[PDB]
Amino acid sequence: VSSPVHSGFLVSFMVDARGGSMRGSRHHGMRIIIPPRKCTAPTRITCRLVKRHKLANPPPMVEGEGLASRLVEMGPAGAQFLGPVIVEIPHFGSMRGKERELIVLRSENGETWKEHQFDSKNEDLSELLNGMDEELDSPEELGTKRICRIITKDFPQYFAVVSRIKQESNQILSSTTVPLVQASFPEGRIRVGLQAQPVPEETVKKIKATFSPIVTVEPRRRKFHKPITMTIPVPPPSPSLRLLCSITGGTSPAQWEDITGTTPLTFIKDCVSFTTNVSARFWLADCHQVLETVGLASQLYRELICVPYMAKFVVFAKTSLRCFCMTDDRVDKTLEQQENFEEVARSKDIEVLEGKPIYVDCYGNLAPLTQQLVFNFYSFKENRLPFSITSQEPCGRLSFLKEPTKGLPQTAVCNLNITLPAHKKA
Amino acid sequence: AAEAEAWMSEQELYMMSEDEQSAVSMLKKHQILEQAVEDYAETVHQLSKTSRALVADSHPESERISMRQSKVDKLYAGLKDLAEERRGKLDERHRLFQLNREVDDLEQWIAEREVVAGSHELGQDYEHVTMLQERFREFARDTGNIGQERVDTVNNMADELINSGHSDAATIAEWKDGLNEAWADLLELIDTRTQILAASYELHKFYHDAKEIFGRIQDKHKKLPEENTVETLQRMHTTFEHDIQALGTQVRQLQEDAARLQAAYAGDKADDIQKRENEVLEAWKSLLDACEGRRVRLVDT
Repeated sequence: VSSPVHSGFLVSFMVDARGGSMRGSRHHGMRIIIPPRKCTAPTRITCRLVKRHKLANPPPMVEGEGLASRLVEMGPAGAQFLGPVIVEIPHFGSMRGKERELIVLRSENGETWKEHQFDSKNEDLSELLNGMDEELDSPEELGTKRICRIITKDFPQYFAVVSRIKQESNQILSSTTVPLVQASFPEGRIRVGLQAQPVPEETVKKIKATFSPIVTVEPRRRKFHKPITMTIPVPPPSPSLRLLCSITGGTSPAQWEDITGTTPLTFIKDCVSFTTNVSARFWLADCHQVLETVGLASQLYRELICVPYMAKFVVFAKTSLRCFCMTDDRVDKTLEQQENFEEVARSKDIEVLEGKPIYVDCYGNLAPLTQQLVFNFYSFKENRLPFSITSQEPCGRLSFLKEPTKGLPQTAVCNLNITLPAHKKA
Repeated sequence: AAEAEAWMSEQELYMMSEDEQSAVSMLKKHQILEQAVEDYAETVHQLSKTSRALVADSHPESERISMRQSKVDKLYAGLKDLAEERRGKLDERHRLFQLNREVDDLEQWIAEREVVAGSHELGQDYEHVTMLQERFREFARDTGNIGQERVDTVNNMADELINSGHSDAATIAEWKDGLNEAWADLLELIDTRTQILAASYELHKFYHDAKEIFGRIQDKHKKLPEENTVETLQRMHTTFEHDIQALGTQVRQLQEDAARLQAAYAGDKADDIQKRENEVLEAWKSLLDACEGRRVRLVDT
């Protein structure tokens, strides 16, 4: 005779046993589903994204990791549900097609962080014939929609969505991203994982030397009982081959040194097999000038650690032009709607790099008075670009590219066609 | 006059440079320099008149003089213009900082009231939750009134700065979003606290009502043994039958409450509600047996 509820919430809402499918009206895509007969008392559930202040000791991300979404505050600090409940949070972290993964971190109190594991998943039973139902179409549908689903029997204080290079792990290992990567440790007890990083030729050329996939074992700086055999692909040639290694632990930034002397570099069919008693980052660098490698590697490593973010480009205008690159930022920005701008150009989501500047070019329309102009993309920040701006059509097309050049053409990241309003002369 | 150019250049250096207390003094100093610039204006007007020296028609440096006096005029007029340009920029900083204090004051206020509504104090007994609910409802009424006065005031104040054309009004608007977000977070928190109280009061009423009905049902059962036939028959039909009809309506009404509440809870809390409701029903039925024999009912109902 009674039915579960379904409504939109900014940050908090009340839910009883009857049920609750709640869409976050603030942050689109943020959904929490409480099945029926799941929570026992009437309870105030809060799902908040932290921006007012910086939390003490935020989640411990190693080098190259980065937060997919912001940090989420749960309402009841240690709420317990008999059945499982669903918390869906939109992120803006680009996965580069199975190259990257998402680890789910939780803080119980706010001091320490650990990983959230869920026992199993059975969508029909967990829903418990919920009227709203509509668990998003498929895991692939989640991937295309950039929605992170967390299934849980109890809320912690803080949840964290983290983007990292995918790690292959078990309780004789090999990468599921690059095939010819293998670590041979005699079997027989704890869990360890291995991550293999891809390297692109174009990005390498931007900053003489060739490089292999960065092979990494997640529990770094650990001495195994016996040495472990490592098999790594051979970078193409440009003794020229060299092996780089980094033992910096945890969050600490990596330090690279050349270990060619301490490493018997056996060869097995376009590979390098060798032994090591210590767990650390390993890299092959093939270039004839031996002394240069480490420094040049550092120039690449700093570039590689940068994390990708599916950003949208937006162009406002007023008779003058504002260019935003945004991820979860409030669309129809309040400053513009106040200052009488208009949303002349939107974009599809295109992968861009945080901390890396993106250059703006205009083709077929007016140019700024100005010395070219640029801005960087900082994730979860509002990146604002102001603009000081024949007689047939006002149409113009502007492009956004990571590289500055006119010597050769560089493929663009975004390409927005735009059209002015011509209300009054400016 | 030759030194005056250097003297003006010194002011030119001071005027070009980059909390509320710093800005308020900043502008305090700058106002004095503008008054000092007016003093130079008195020097420039006479100096220009003296430099002219047209009647004498002397020509030793007349071409040079006509340029030095003109440069002095350009030097002073540009300097005065620069004094005004900074004055506006400094005033913007003071106005910007002055408003920021209020936004933070309002933001602190919401943190305070948020704490009040954060308080998830369920209540010791029914007599308590009634005070909680009838107090909190007044606190929400007041907050909702005065809070909106201030947020409207700060938005009016912030709208004036951005509408005024502030050189810093990108973080003014960022602040506006931040405040209005947090305000609409408090109202929303307030509401879910109001709801949570209503739910507690509804359960507390059921538990308190259960004690009273169970007491009344069994208490009226004790009166039955005490309980000629013409007098008793009239006494039962006239008063006793109406008494139970009233008592039964209360039991059924209590039963309705049990069910309404039963939707919203589950598990141990639901079980205890069923235990008390079953407790009332068992006592109620127990009275119905003992009472059945000596009972007069009208044909109609």
